[PDB]
Amino acid sequence: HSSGLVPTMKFNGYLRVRIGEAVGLQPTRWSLRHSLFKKGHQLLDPYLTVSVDQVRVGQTSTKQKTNKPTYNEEFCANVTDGGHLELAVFHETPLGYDHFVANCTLQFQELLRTTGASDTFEGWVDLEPEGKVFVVITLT
Repeated sequence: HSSGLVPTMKFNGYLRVRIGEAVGLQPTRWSLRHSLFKKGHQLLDPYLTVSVDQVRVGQTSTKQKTNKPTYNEEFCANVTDGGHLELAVFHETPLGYDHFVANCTLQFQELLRTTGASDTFEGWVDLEPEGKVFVVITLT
């Protein structure tokens, strides 16, 4: 019998995610050649999805013509065996599928390790390939 028993692990609890401002969003080449081709600007119509291990738990409203949207929108979910939270930014197209812009995956264990005695993380997280978004995330 192992003596290496874990007192490694998944998150079970309640998640509350608040999305503040995003900055530095960049249209992809795909977007530039399609929806943002020859429009007089290259400003996105961005929204963000919030997922817990690939299951969507929220979607912000879409902001119009901005690469620095301000949301102040809030989402919550019961989480079971949670590995990570994914924030993904899309450009809303007039018709058909939306276009990927950028994303950020946050491990629940990285959040827990960061906040220590606190249940709340607040701060800018980096979007890949470019950009950042300000989040307030509470794990209880």
